[PDB]
Amino acid sequence: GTAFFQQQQLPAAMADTFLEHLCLLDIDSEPVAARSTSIIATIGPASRSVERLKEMIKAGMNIARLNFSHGSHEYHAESIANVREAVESFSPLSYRPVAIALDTKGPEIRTGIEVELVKGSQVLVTVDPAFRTRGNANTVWVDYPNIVRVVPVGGRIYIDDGLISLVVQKIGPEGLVTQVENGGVLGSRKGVNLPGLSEQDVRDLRFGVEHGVDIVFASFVRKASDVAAVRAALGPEGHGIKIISKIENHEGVKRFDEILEVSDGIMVARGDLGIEIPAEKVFLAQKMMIGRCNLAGKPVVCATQMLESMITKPRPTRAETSDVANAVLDGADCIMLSGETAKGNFPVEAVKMQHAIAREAEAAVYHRQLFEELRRAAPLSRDPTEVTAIGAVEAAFKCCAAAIIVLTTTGRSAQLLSRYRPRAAVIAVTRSAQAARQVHLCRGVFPLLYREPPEAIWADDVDRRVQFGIESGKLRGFLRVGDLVIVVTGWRPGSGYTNIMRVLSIS
Amino acid sequence: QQQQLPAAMADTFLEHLCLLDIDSEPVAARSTSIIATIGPASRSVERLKEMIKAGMNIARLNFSHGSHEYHAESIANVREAVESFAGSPLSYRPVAIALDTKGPEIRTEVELVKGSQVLVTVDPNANTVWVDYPNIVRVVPVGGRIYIDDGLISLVVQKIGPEGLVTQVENGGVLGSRKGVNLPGPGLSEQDVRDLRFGVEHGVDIVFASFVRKASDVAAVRAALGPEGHGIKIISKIENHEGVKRFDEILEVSDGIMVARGDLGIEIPAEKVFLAQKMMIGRCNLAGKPVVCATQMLESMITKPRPTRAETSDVANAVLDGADCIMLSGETAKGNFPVEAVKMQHAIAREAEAAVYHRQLFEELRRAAPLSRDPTEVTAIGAVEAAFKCCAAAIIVLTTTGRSAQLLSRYRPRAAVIAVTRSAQAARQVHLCRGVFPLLYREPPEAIWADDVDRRVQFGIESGKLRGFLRVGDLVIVVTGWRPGSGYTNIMRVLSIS
Amino acid sequence: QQQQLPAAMADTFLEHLCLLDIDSEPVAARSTSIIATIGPASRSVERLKEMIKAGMNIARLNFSHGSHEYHAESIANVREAVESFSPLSYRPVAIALDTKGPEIRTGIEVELVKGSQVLVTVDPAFRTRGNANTVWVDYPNIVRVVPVGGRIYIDDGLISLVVQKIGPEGLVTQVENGGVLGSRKGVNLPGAQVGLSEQDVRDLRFGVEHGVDIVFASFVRKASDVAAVRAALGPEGHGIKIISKIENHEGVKRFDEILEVSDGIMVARGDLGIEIPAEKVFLAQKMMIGRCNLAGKPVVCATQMLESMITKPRPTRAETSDVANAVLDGADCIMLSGETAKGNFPVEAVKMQHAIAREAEAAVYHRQLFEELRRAAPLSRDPTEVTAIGAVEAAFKCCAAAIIVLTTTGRSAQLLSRYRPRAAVIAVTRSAQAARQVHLCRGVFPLLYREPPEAIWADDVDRRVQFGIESGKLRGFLRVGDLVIVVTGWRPGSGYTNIMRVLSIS
Amino acid sequence: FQQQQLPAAMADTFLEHLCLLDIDSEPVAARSTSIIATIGPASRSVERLKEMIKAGMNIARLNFSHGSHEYHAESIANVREAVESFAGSPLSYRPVAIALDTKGPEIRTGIEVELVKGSQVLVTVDPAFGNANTVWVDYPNIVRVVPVGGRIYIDDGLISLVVQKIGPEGLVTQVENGGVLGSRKGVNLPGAPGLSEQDVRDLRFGVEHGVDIVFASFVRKASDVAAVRAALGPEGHGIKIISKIENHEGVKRFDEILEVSDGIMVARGDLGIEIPAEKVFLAQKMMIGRCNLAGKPVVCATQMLESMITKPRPTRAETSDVANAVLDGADCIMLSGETAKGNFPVEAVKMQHAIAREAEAAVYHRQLFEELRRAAPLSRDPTEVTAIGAVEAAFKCCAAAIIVLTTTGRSAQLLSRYRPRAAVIAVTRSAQAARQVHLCRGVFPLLYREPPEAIWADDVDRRVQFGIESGKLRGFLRVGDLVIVVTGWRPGSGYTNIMRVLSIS
Ligand SMILES: O=P(O)(O)OC[C@H]1O[C@](O)(COP(=O)(O)O)[C@@H](O)[C@@H]1O
Ligand SMILES: [Mn+2]
Ligand SMILES: [Mn+2]
Ligand SMILES: [Mn+2]
Ligand SMILES: [Mn+2]
Ligand code: NA
Ligand code: NA
Ligand code: NA
Ligand code: NA
Repeated sequence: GTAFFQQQQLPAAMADTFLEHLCLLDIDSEPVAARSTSIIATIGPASRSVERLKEMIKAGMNIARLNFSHGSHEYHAESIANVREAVESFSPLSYRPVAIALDTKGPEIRTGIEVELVKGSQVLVTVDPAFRTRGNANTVWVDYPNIVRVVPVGGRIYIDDGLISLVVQKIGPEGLVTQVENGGVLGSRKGVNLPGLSEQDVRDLRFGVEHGVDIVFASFVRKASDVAAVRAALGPEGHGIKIISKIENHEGVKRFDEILEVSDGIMVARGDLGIEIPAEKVFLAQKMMIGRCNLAGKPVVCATQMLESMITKPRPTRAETSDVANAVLDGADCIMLSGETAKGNFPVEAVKMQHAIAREAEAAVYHRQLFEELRRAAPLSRDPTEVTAIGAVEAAFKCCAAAIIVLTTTGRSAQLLSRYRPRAAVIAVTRSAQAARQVHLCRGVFPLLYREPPEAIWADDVDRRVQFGIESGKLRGFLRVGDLVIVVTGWRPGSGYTNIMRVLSIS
Repeated sequence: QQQQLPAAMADTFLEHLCLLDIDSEPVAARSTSIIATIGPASRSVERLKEMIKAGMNIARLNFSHGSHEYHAESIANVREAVESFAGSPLSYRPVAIALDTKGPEIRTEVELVKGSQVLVTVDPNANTVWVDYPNIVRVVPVGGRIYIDDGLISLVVQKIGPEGLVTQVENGGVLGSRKGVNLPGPGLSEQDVRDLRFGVEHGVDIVFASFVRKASDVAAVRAALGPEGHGIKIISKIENHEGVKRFDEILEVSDGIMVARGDLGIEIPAEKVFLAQKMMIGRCNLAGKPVVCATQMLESMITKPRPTRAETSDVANAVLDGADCIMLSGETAKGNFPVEAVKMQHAIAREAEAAVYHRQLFEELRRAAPLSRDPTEVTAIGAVEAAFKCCAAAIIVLTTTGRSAQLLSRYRPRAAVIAVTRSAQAARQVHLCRGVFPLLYREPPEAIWADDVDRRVQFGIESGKLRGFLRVGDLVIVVTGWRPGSGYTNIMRVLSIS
Repeated sequence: QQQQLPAAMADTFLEHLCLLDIDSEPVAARSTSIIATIGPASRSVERLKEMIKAGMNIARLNFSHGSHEYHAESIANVREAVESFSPLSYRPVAIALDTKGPEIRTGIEVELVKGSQVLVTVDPAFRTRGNANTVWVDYPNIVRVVPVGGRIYIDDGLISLVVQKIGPEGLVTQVENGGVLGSRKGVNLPGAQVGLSEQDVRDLRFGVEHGVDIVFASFVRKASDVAAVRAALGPEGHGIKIISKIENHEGVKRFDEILEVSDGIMVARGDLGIEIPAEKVFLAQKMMIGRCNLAGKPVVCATQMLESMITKPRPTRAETSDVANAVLDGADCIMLSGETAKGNFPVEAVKMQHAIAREAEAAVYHRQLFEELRRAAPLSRDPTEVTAIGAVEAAFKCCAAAIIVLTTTGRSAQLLSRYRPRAAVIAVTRSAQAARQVHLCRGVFPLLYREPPEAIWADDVDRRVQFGIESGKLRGFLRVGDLVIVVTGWRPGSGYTNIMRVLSIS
Repeated sequence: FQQQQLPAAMADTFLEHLCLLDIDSEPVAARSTSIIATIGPASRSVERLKEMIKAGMNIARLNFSHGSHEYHAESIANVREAVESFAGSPLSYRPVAIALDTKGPEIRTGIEVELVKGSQVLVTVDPAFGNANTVWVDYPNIVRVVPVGGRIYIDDGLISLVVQKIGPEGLVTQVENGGVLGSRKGVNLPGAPGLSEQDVRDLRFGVEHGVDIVFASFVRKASDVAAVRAALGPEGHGIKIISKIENHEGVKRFDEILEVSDGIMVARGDLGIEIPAEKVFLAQKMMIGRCNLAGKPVVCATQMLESMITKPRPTRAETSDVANAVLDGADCIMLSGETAKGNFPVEAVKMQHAIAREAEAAVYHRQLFEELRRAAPLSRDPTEVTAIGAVEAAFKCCAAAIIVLTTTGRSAQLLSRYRPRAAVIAVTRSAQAARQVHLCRGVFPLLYREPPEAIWADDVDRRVQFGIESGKLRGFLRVGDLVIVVTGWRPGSGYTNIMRVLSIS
């Protein structure tokens, strides 16, 4: 009725230009739709307990990230065990699948085993076994022997989240002769940057296969062959696992297209990326990479220091809420929390804060422009799933459908709806517990795991799943009596046959 | 690429025009309907057969001339010609029959000399003209204007007496018998009401209502057609300044509109007609109601076997403006080349359809159509979106009344809208809508409704193959509904032709 | 609320159409030039004065007919008409020579019956012997270039023969499309294969001799056809503008290489609509006008625009539509042939084109047009181009009544016209020829300045701008309180335009 | 010339634009978004302010929440001394504006305890006053203007109490959000005052000390702006008033505020406590949008590079925040604690410079100019007319700059509102206008100091030559560049009507 069009930034939605849309953004216009941008929370000592995990799932965590940079196999087995128990130990219309993503250690370089490194200073960078625990104000040892044969004269070396810098002078036989460009206090075992896949990563990828992880975040992907190395390490048993390539450096930005082509998705890994390229350029790489993923219809994750101050403070800064909103307006499928959930004092509040901001920012999306641009740049398709998806999203915009309900075996039919960014929630009904977890990578897909064995008559089994979609949607607040819904199905069983879109009112 | 596809991809309208290619052949079936007017040149069954094969979709009966008996013969001859093709149900072409009302006509070789004196009289030569409108002598003041014969002659009153209007010939010419008079400076006539009842009793599909000036003119036509005539479509003829200015209230209550350019271009300056034409076409596109462009489109083809460069341009531009239907009057009613004229409108329309800039046109119509909770409208835009995504050869829709097909048509898909119906009247009537190709299905209902649905879809596909719309490997979008009876369309499916 | 301003501020093209208003009166001066063909109906000095008043801007001499002496007389009458009209009101009229070209004609009324046999003969002894079964053509090699099965069109494409055999006597044909055949009718051989004839060269040099402004060059198929015309004009004809007539398939397909070397284009629809299918002509027209608009070169739409006005005092609905749509397509000039050369209403035809063009100009959707022109022209470091676009934008922003430009060659005015300002472009020039020639560009109103140069160049510049203003006011273009944009340059001589100024009229 | 994100500039759609953004495309344009640095202990000394000016600071902010008039007088003199130390090179001198930021309706607490979540705490206004159970505040009428339950926020809104009861003791509350609490902290009462006598004495002090700009705190409606104007007096008529939008009413009444203000500050600190923190980006993008539309300067403020208070490099969210404020359309970006009190005030200015220059190059002009063009009304003002014509000319030829003469700043401001890519080099004899035009994105003021030439046209030309010469010295312009030059037909403000296209020799 009349109150409906005041909500979800609908006045700004029907503006005729982007600028007019911005002018019409309204802080009194409340979000209505379910929050659609998935939240990845990193597990660590602040978030390992089963009862804390349950608080985090209630708060809106959709994907748990296991950081293999730190912790033994046994430690990660216990984190996985806890997430499973939290998820299971909540009615099938209420159940929320949580994905498990393993994030590889990758090609880490660490310094040896506090000292002021002074800006005038003459630092030696040695790679000697012998100086491994001899770190002081003038010697940093590293765990990476080829560093001496790889950064020449001039040539800069970063230490500790890029906070300390060194420029090489001579290469004498004791190590690299540097001077401090940027000085500071240095602790032990800090990360080194120098603006394929290791034996540890392979053992970890195999461990993630043994434990059934849903997604791998692959570190430092530079080229297509890096993704193939991961796929090969996962092996035959790991064919179902999604590979999200982490773009962390210059080469991975430049070879982006070839990387996206062979990946399931992308992470903008802003931590390393902001040291490997100038900090002030990261937002260009982020925007470009999100836009190219949106175009390709493949999930993209924005990561790193999004709500960083909430490690120690219960409220985020103005820059942090902005960064989260802007990641969503950029077009990110997923937003991520690292220290904020792994080790901080406010892990649950950090999740609720990304949820609240993401909901606001999704309602602010200018669909009029975004849909037209997605459409007028996607190529023609003779694939019935794609053709149905675009017809289904169009139909939902025409009637302000509360949802599109899609049956899916692998997630693909839901993924192709998601790529057009409907305002309608995509309620994906599947039998596959793994597909249900994995579809959390796609903005606006709300997975529902259907547990019944098949009706004798296939068409009846289809109807029964669509009803389950409807009943879950109601229970969850997605749908009310009188809503229109778009229902997307196929003409026969099995993956790949989606070809039907139907307009239904909810009774 | 064929069908002007490289011009279709352009990023601006201006780039689109620059890419138009005279070698890019039309591939699509011709989608703008052709209305031909019946008369001595196009009335015999043998001639009408040739008209139908040349592409005539709507036969216009001009009630300005001809007795009822004459029009009954015209209707029967059209039906005999049309029915002669019924023995091949997958090829049969429904033809609508439109009754075009006489209207408020005023009617009068001799020379009218410029500057000479002419008495206009209604009292029961070069210097005196009689007219069948008695009240003319009291409704034209000094020095109001009297146009005569397609507005080619004009007089200006100087005096009013009981012998009638003393005028001066301002624009002179040669005057024959019983020519049209316009007085740009009545109701629904009594003859019109009798003609409307004739129309109902003879099962006409469409009425073209003359000189519609406001909404209550439309209501009087509906009232005259009566309860028996509820299913007849009313197309309002916009013929004068008042009809232009009251256009929105007229279109609101009408099934659609005719740009009646002959009277319009005497009633307003001839140089303003294209403005009225383009505005009314645009508004009718927006409203999703059929619009007809009429009058003098291929005029010289009355006597010449090929048209002038301006007539081919006028036809092409009427299509590019957005017209659902184009019309031929004296070109088929009385000329020497009625079949060649139909063929010529067919050929031009096909070229101009391919030239349509859908990219912008779809975006505009989509952006301006209001949100809708009606599942037929929702499914229509979804299907037309889908058709564009995969370059579908057709959209097959089942329809009882034509509505589901009209709602597809308003978005101007490039795919043909193949409308499968059991209603013979709906199949005739749907020719009002650009790009709808009606198929009349004659089989009694299958025992199981879902089978009955599928058989009609198959019938759509198999008619489409036979008619050259569809080949193996094409994609089509099928639009149906969830239960029997009109108003339940809600389903769109993507199907490959085998 | 005048000049379709409400439809001009629409957000989309379709909304713009929807708001077009027959009550909204044109206020701007009519910008699309009118080219009238000279003939027996329009040759008199009295008649020509009537036509210039009615709006004729360019007189076309049809070299398909009439001797040099006859054309010399036509030229003389146009000049005398123009001169026999007070410098603030003087109207230049260009003279365009339209070449005969590679015309094929029959010999010196009779009927050809569908299905009869007609010999087509090139035997000189048969020239005067045409009848129901015999047509002579002035093209001896026709026998070598139409194979059996090949088609020969006659009389504006109305009659059609198909060759059935070839012998000593000529082409034995069957009448495919019959009709009534007179004398000396045009013949088209669209199936066939074959530059500048000896006649066209004599005609062009006569053009140079009599100071014609513009050549309309027939059947241009390729860039070398334009070079042959420029060469034939020679040393003395360097200043003459060449408008290439696109009249057949090859001229359409080779259009871009033709435009690149031409001063502009004529869409010559008569032959074009025989040489390619009549139903495709509008596609060629709209493409060629669109491409001319993008390149900033003038384009003429021609032939049968108001054909019925040869014998009737008012045009058909199709004809008014065709004139309005040519303007809306982007034509710089529109044209009349038989309607002024031979018809009974030549003054009326000119008045009708003026009336329709003014209405159609006010219906131009400048919002989309200017953006698309802008966003597809390419970057330019030329100061005249940069100033032109700055000046047109400034005109739109304040609904200026005019852009007054000083121009030696016309170029600064042409680069303004290409952005289709709503504002009149009032072009002040000392060059009488440039003043004529710039009628080829839509919306340029040339004023010929006749006073010798002031001692001080800045004062000379300002006096020409004042003359621009006072003429503009006397002619109804400018009112007290109007804004105008004034475009000048930093030093004398062509090529140095670089300054735009915003001025109030008092 | 595929530098400055030029290949992304050529894209047909905004989405294609993002896709073509290239980390290898170097900015070439001078940085156009002005940087406001707050003065305080870390950035107050003459030698430090010289480094700040060299790093890019364009406007020094005096924060009147803290410090005596003596303090601020010294801050003003120090800035002038640092700025005038570069005056002996008039072809390179950088004018620096001084903005006085008012205290406003500040509530502070008493004179480091910790407030336990769910414990009871009395808020008191009894003169004879704290600790874990008692917080004193300097706003007597608080006890009267917060009903049960109603929320009290303390310390950048990190602590919150909910009132259960009102007694003569004051407000007995329960700690809703607990936290560690120190001396004299900011208090906010969302949904509860006038311009204060302190603020009036402060405005008069700013007038007497020639400040360029006032940032007026908590503007809630048009009459709040009239009150500032009245308090500046006749002597302060040329000071620019920048309204700070800091609460819900200010957002809702934004239009009547903008109408009477010289421009706007998105004062994110208070705004993000007064309305839900998650809604601030909506108010930010709306207010910037509307200020772009109106052609009036807008400032994004607060916590933009917060962590640089203590770290030499910012977080990934801070650099994104700066870049996005520029992309949103901000004329100026601000540093507060980062320069007033942090350990890296010069690095923080350098970082905002570096990020702004990148973000400026990524602006999608093709869309933004079209939108700004199509939405600006028709105008018969020759200055407006000439401005849009100069900006379209500058795009046609990728002009290196537009050089404009201006007395008040206005002709430069009307070029800046179309967001040219060309730098707007504004030559003026007015030292205050030269300072003030830093409020407008992409205006580089040049202060001209020579007496007028006898012949005015010569004087005009000489100032244009000086625009060029500074442009060349400063790296804006090279031999062969094209420039658009905007001048007027007579002396005195308001007659700009001429645009010329010139080659640089
Ligand atoms: O931007 P403002 O304040 O209107 O100033 C523009 C003024 O500057 C000038 O270019 C020079 O004026 P002065 O010679 O008075 O400085 C004028 O022609 C013009 O009106
Ligand atoms: Mn990393
Ligand atoms: Mn009529
Ligand atoms: Mn010709
Ligand atoms: Mn504040
Ligand atoms: Na990791
Ligand atoms: Na009739
Ligand atoms: Na000729
Ligand atoms: Na302050």
